[PDB]
Amino acid sequence: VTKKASHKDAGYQESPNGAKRCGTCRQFRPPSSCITVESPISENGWCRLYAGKA
Ligand code: SF4
Repeated sequence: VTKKASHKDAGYQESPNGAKRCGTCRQFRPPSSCITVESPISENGWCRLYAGKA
């Protein structure tokens, strides 16, 4: 498999960015398996990669 981004290289933060959050993101796969970053991932999160899904 191709290597995943670290919580560094995805730009993870300890608080969400307004309305942009992991627990509402198109990438997250509940309960916790984001396709953008290494596992686990918090309910709040946000990453430095954009998505067109609000
Ligand atoms: S780290 Fe980013 S891509 Fe992954 S679930 Fe969170 S907001 Fe989505």
